[PDB]
Amino acid sequence: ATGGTLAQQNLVGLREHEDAAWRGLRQIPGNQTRYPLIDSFYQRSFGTGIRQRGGAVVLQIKASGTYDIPTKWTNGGGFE
Amino acid sequence: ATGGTLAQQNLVGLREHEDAAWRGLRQIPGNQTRYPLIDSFYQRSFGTGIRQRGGAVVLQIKASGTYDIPTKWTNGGGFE
Amino acid sequence: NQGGYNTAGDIKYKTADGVSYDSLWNLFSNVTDEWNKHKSKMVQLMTFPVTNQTEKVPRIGQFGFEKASEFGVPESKRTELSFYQLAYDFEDYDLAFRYTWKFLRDAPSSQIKAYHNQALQADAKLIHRKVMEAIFDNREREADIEGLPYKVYPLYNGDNMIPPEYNGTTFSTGHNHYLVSGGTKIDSADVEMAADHIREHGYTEENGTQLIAFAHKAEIQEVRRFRFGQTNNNSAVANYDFVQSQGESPLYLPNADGLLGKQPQSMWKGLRVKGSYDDVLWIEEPTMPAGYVLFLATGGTLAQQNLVGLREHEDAAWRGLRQIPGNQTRYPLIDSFYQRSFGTGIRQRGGAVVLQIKASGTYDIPTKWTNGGGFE
Repeated sequence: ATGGTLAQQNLVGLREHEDAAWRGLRQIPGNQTRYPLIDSFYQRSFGTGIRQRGGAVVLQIKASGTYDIPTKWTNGGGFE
Repeated sequence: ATGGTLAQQNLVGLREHEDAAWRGLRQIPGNQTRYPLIDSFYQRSFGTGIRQRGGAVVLQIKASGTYDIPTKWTNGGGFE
Repeated sequence: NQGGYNTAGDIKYKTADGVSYDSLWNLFSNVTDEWNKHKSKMVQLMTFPVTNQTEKVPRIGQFGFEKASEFGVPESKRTELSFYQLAYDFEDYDLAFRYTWKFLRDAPSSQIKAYHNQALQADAKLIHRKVMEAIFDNREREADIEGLPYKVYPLYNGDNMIPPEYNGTTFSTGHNHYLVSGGTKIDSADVEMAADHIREHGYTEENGTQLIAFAHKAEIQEVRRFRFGQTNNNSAVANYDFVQSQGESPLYLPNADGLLGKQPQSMWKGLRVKGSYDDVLWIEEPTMPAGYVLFLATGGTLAQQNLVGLREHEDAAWRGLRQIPGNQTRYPLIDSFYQRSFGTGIRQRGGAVVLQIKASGTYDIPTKWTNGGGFE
């Protein structure tokens, strides 16, 4: 669904940290520093849930039986 | 014993370090930093001895046998 | 009581000797009542208006250093917090004044004003009873506040609260402040036991408190006979002696070895003091039932706040005694209501002790202050 009186906001909510110091994609300076090894880190922290549980429908095209979670979108099955 | 000619200074000497940069309670910056782990240290250095070896007496009230050091003030263990 | 509609036929005009009843009712229309002033003063000194706080937050753990090294690093240190709260009861009470159109035409205005003055005195009796049964009824009460259940408390009553440790003395579950004397007449061991049951929780004279005992004449007349090293009731021997207040009837000092106690001043908190035994002040309290003594801590560090919390409604439009206009009006029948709502609970569960003088068995709640019993 989209627009009109119900769908003034979309299906999935994105949650981010309460503090502006912890929102966004951030660089952390690493902990081996100069010689012989160097590192640095990127971090992002966020999460997801659905508000409008009736505002969208997933249809699977198969002949019979139970619904399958797509392996590429199983939670914990991978990242990026 | 206190005051008078012979006990004009207190019983126990506190030896702090020769350099002011090493006297007093100090904070050391630690060696885990930012991520994932953080630490810091507090450091104090001193020691103790007696000059006036006759300026005090310790009496223990017990029925027989040798003197016992109090457990709370035995040098071999504990720091409080 | 007497009740129902006021009617023509209840109106008296003159006595057989010709005195008007309007003049008789005009004695009662505006006078304050000395007994209900006393009951109001007992509420004033025994209660506080409820405000919201934690109980005393338990102290954190303490650290210790480690002997250093030139290669290693030291071990890490940590602590944690905790806190809790207590709650207070609440209830609604109301009276009615129903009349007929003939009664309001014919009755003297002094009778209506007397009925209003009596409603204000019915309120004083209600608040006093409800404060005193908060102390003397040794049972825990449930309350619902904003739809959630809560427990509201008497003094320590043999329940599963453990009093906090004081100066290295640790209490068990089953701690109690509703004590039975184990004898038909009070003795100095009962008085010393009861005052020490308070003073083990703090509340001591070194912390700047005063203890007060409120008692009936039948027990004060025993206590004022305690003299140092002499036998009392039940074969107890007194460890102090009773010292009269400076305002009492004169007394000869018994010995060159003078009385073991300081002389009390005439009054405490505007109440007259009989004297002191141990360091507690004894007050002849006319409201007190016969077989009972209330010991109470006051002042110092720990008892700046009175024993019983009064909770009134959260909105100012519902606080105080109120008149509600009523729903029979003008003719033929007239009705009007008084309403008050409040409740009570104890925060300082160790700040007082109730001692009952009986030979054996468990504590009995005084009938006049059993929680379900009435409204006076």
